[PDB]
Formats: sequence, structure tokens, C-alpha cells
Amino acid sequence: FNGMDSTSLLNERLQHYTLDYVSDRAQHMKNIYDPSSRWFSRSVRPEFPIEEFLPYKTESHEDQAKYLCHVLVNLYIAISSLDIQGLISISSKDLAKITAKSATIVNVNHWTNELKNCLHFDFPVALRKSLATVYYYLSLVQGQKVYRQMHVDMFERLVSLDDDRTNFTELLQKQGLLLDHQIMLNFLCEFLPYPDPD
Repeated sequence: FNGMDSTSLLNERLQHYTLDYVSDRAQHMKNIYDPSSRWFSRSVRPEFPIEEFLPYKTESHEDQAKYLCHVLVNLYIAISSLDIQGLISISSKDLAKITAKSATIVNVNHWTNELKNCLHFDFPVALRKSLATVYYYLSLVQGQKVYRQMHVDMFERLVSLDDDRTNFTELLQKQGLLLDHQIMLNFLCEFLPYPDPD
């Protein structure tokens, strides 16, 4: 529990994550490359769909969606609980690497590495906009020794200029991704001289 998706919540969370894909593989792969679609994920088709050359059933697009939904509520709880330097391990309580299972590990650094492993598959540019928004403001966190290098590299991967010839910067510009330049400018201004050296 504690954020597990094993109820009717999973439907509404998939709908919120635009992960309520069409159940036909054929129609889904078509509406994955069509900008008029809710589930638009890429502008350019991979000419070699390397998963379709394997001699066994790879997992369903619905399984890849259901996995990403768990990674995202766990990443939300991890960041929204403010503990970005993940020192404080939690447990079962009195208050009243790549398998998703009943153990819940409230560390931002775990779930960003889960999401790095989900980047090998499609998700709609609407969910890519939410994720580019999250990793931008997360990478500017202060107070504690966060693993900043991998939060910058996650944003760099989310906004990529060349990913199977898709430019996600211009797809996110056409989606209306907007970022506050003042937070970035203020943090870069902390390297200007300050009038007390203490």
C-alpha cells in the first residue's frame, strides 16, 4: 500500500498520466505518432523497432503504462515528502533494482533511476511536459546535498534535441512547456560577490 496501484485508483491515475492507451497494439502504435492524438509520443517512427525483432513476447504497452504509473506516484511521494538527500530510510510505522513489488522505498534517487530505465519506451508529450517541469525545479533544490548531476541529466534526456530523430524541445515548445527563468538566474547570481565574505 502507501501509494500502491492495486484498485480502481489505477484507472484514474492512468487517465491523469494520459496512460489510458487504446488496447489494440495496431491502433496504439498509429496514434503514438499522430499529433491529433491524446497519446502522441514521437514525431518520427524508428525505422528499426528493435523490440519487434525478439523471438518472444515483449511486455504489453499497457504493462509499460502500468509500470510508469507506479514509478510516477512513488516519485511524487518521494519529492513531495521533501527528503531529497535520501538519508532517512522509512519502514512500517506506528502513526495512526528494476522490479516493482510490494516494498515502498521513499527515496527520490531510486525513483529517478526507475524513470531513467522507463525512458526506453513511449509516453505522451503531455507527460513529458510534466516530467520536464518536475526535473527542472527539482534540480534547483537547496538546503541539502542532493544528487544534482543525475537530476540535470534526467532533464537533458527529457528535453532531448535528437532522440530517434525526434526533437523533444520543439514538441515541448508546441505543448507549451514554460519554465521560470528567475529561479535559475538567482542561483547563478549566488556566484557573484556578496558584500559580507562571511
